[PDB]
Amino acid sequence: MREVISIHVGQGGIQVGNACWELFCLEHGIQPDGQMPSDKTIGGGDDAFNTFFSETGAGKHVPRAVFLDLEPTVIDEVRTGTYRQLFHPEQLISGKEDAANNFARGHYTIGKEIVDLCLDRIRKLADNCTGLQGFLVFNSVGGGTGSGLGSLLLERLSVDYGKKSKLGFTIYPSPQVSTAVVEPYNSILSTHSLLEHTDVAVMLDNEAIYDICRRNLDIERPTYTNLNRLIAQVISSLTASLRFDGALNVDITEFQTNLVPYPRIHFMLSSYAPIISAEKAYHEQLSVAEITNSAFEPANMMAKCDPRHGKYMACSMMYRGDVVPKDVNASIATIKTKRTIQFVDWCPTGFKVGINYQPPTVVPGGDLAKVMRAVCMISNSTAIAEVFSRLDHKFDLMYAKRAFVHWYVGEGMEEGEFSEAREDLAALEKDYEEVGIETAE
Amino acid sequence: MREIVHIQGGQCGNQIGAKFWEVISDEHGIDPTGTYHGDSDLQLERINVYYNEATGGRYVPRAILMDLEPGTMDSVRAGPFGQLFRPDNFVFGQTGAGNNWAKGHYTEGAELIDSVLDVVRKEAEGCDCLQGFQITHSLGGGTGSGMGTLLISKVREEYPDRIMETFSVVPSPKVSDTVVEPYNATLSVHQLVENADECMVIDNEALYDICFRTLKLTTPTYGDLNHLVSAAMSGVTCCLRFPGQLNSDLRKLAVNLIPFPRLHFFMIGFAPLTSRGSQQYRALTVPELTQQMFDAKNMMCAADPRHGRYLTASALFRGRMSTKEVDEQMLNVQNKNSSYFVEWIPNNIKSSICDIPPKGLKMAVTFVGNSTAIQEMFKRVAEQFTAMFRRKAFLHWYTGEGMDEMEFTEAESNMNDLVSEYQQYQDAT
Ligand SMILES: [Mg+2]
Repeated sequence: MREVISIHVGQGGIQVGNACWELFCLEHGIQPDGQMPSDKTIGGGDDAFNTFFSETGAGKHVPRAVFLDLEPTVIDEVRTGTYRQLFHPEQLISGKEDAANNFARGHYTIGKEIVDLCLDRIRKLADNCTGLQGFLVFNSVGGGTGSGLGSLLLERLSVDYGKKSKLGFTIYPSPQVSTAVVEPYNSILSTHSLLEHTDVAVMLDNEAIYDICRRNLDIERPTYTNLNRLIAQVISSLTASLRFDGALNVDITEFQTNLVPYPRIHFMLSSYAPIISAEKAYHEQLSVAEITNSAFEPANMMAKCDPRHGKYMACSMMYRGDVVPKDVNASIATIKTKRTIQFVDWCPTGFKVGINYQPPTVVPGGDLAKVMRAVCMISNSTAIAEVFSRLDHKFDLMYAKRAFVHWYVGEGMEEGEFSEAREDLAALEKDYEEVGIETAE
Repeated sequence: MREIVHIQGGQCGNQIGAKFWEVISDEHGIDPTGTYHGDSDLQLERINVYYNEATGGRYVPRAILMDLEPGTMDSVRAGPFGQLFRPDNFVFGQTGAGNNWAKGHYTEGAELIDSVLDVVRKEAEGCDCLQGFQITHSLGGGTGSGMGTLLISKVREEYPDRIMETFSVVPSPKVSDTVVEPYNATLSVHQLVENADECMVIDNEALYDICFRTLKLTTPTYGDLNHLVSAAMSGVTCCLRFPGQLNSDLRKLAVNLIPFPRLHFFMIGFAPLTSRGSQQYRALTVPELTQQMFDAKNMMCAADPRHGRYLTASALFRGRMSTKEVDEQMLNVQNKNSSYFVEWIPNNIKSSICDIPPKGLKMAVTFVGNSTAIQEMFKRVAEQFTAMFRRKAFLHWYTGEGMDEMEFTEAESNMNDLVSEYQQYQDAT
């Protein structure tokens, strides 16, 4: 009735996915094998797990998500891991020789190799599904298939269904921290082929995960376990409406042309809170106002792009748990109140409340403390264009020096893809350039 | 499966790989006999991509023996783990190259290549999705290079998709173990700049310096040295051999290491390196090993990062840590000595981690960065070649092989061209 499905790519990406399905399975508490601890009573009023966990004729409830990546080592760990009763073989599609972070390889070269298997799996699930709203696709501009092969993936999947929503979680090159140097190539080559195949998607950067887990989670020494846990929470709440009763169970498609008013600049930030320790869970109270005012801390901004340097457009503060329409509401007045913040005035307010009544659940072994209320500030501003500009200037020079270009030209891409894709970020620079212009008079 | 093979010639290199497979055996804990005696399937999980099970569980290498005289074949044939081998691969010579490289390249070069490339090819059919293969010789003579030149040409043509990561011994500037070195070397390097996919420099004097100063050892041999290098060359495939929260293969490496294909001569750093007392001076941190990583004294090659500039730099980490540290030291260092970091390569440092370090240690570091400091290396060797080629000193041993001198000019203005090429890339912004 209300389905979504997750797709996983790139090393960090399927790392995220593993964390996620660990999470949801924890949260509905269905045991890793595929059974719930106990029988399910027959009831109505709304869906349940049925969105994602797959009903069998018995205690076998597998996700509705798919793995695809050409670097097949790690995924085997899932193939080995505790959830080897959880998942399902045909759920698993991997490539042996990954891209080597040639975008053009797993996009072009090995792009040709596994696509059809992917699409068949997709047809099996969507055919298995009925009211699948949209598509959860995860990848990374690092684990190279996460850029290339995913690029073809949406490039064709969109042309397959279209009417489904594109739920885009991919990681963005951290501003000064990194993984490689061809990242310019991965990213921008992705981007010009990303945009028109993307509906909307958010940009998760890691350095924020570090700084904030270390200060706010009080973390001393983190890694992808903590990161994947954190994105696990954020996606855990970004879709609760289709999973749990909330006052305004807003929906993705609902989010689509309302958060991203124009068609073009359709990405965003997301600073979840309240992430604190057990020793800050106590020694604190964690007000709605604390999560709320705290929600707009630029230093809390969960992607390393200063909001205060941008002007907000929309903010879908979907809330978990014991939320009051009034209290949050006045907090939103407080958000109108913030002098430092500046909004796409031709969209004076574009707010859209989310009050889901389940407060958050915590993953044992985790660092986040337990609370009563969650916020997701999926918000869109002018600010985020800048780091892009860093990307196209860095890539600008490096590409000017023809660095690495032999690698890509060797695999079947043309140079005008490069300069033209730079025209692509040129245009989007005109977009964040223009939409931020205040309409005259 | 991204499995790979090994091929070794070389007056030393034939010993080197002996130590190498020896080390890998330790990291797979399989008996010398060829059956596993370890404690995790993880050693067996990805075992194949170097090894090969046999009927009955004889576990075997994907190695290829090069030699022009069986002594080494007997030597390693006399080797512990020698029962872990396949008698098939003991492909050697009846003459020896005498290290006139033309001898080992035309004379005996053309003489015994065929049986090698055949059986090797049988190994090629034995490989499901061959990531590559590892060649080993030295870049100053012919005991390895004599034929290994022909190998790189032949297999390179025969497998234009496979990776050719080439380690061969570089003559140190000071000690000339032979005087025909500039000529063998230059003639080879002409080839290797064209045909080899990866190369990392193999000095002896660095290895001495490591053993004597930083190892604090007085008694140098080869075997320890090959321990020190097969440590690294053994580390390189770790992620490729074992899981890693941040993995990168040789394709991701080289493609993430080289701007232009002429730059696959790389320098190497591995650590930690202590004598026994040192641990009771110091302990292990990622920042610590980092503080060794950019050490010229671990810079195991004739090139100086202190004199040249890091065109590229990378870290190979095996262990269990927090990458939140790792990156942090990374960027920290990429600032701290920014000047030796080439400019327009943003984030010219790049990362990795293997969930397991090598055996015995808890954390692993490896550095195969690429400055351009090697220019003094080629400049030197080319210089000596220049002098005696003015003299034609020992041309008669040479032209007796029936080469031309114009080839010497070819590798000559060739190799100079490569040097100046590195000059402009170093001298640019
Ligand atoms: Mg991959």
